[PDB]
Amino acid sequence: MNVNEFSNEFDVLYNNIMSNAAPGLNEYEKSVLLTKAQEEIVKNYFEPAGNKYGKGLDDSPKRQIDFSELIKVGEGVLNTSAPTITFDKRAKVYDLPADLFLVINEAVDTNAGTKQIVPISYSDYTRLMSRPYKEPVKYQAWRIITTSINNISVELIVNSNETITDYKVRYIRRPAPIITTNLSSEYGDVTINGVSTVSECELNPIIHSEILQRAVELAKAAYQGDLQASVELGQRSE
Amino acid sequence: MTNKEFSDGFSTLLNSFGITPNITLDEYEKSTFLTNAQEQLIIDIYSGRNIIYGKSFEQTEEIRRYLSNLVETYETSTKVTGKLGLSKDSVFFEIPQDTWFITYEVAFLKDSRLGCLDGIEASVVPLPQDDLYRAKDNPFRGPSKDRVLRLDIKSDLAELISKYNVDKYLMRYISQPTPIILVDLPDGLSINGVSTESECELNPVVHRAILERAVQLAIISKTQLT
Repeated sequence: MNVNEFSNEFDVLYNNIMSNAAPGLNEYEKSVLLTKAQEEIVKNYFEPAGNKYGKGLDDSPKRQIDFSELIKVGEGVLNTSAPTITFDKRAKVYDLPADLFLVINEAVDTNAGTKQIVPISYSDYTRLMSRPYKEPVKYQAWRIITTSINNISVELIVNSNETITDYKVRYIRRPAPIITTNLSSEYGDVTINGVSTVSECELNPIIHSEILQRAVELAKAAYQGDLQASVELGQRSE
Repeated sequence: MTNKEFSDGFSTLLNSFGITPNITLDEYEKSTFLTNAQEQLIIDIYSGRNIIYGKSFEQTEEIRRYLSNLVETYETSTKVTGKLGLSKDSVFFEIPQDTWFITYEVAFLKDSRLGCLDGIEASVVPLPQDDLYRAKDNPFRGPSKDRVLRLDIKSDLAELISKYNVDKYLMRYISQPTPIILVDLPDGLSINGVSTESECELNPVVHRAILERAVQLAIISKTQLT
């Protein structure tokens, strides 16, 4: 469904049938609520505990097809542009793509073959570095986030006497906002995520109805406006 | 194996800092268990009470190769003067004080009474105190030109009962092994009086058995009340 259909069925589901009908929502408000509902839905469906099914990214066909249009593959750029201080002397710093929402798969291609990057926790890092070896298992590499400015910088730890040729990252692209109409105005240009032009929902049509329902629920919680509704509907932001 | 290798292998065998429940020891604790395992193992090997080997001090090539580096030879001619013995012809010789078990022990005799046999090497026979009285007069098991009786007494001493004058006393014994100390211990701490690093002097063949025994002793120490 295109943006006009988002807005028309938003109006239908919000106030065109309600008995003591409420004021219609302005297009900026509808775009804001739709973008919020989109992000909430993405976060709810990525995490199993966030939805009533207990199903995350790839726990069912529907969850695969939900994020299928939001998956992207890119590469981390070696961060030798400027000097820096790494926590580990034997780690190579890489910069992830700017439009990164969530990392789901990483791999590094070295001279000793491809290796799956395992994101190790800080307590896990301490445990592993208290051991005599201090290097990954055969077909794996280690990873920790380092000092990041304006984009995520990442330290890749591989086994000794190994060089990294490329660093691929299969991630979830940051969703683009849903903007119903050109938000340009003479009184001031308002933006949802830095863009005023019309922006279609760049995800699969399977969850457009879900985004619409969530947006309507958020609109009605805003209309109710007491602390109660804000608190319970803020639980699903996550 | 070196001290770094004792420590790294000991950690690997104990699964230190692995995901499963495990045990982690300090280098002093590691040194304590390694030295205890070393001394237990070599005493059991000498006496032949180890069920795995089941052989005594030099009963096979394996045990020879294991305890070859503790075998020290000693020679002395000085006699301790003022001491009370069980015979008029008793001379006392000091023991090297690092001795564990005496394995060979022989005595050279210098006396004019045994003519043209002077300097005869004589077998030093350890004799119990039951056997002493009936062995002074014994012509086949008592002191003679070719036999000397040795009795252990206080203050690390050997009372040699001989018919002829004893000139020199030769020994070959098992020595106190150097402890296995993996790190320069802080002030006050030491193992067998040693505070600095001490590598195992035995052969690398038995180092892995010592490591296994030390690991088992560590598990016993941590899991004897649970």
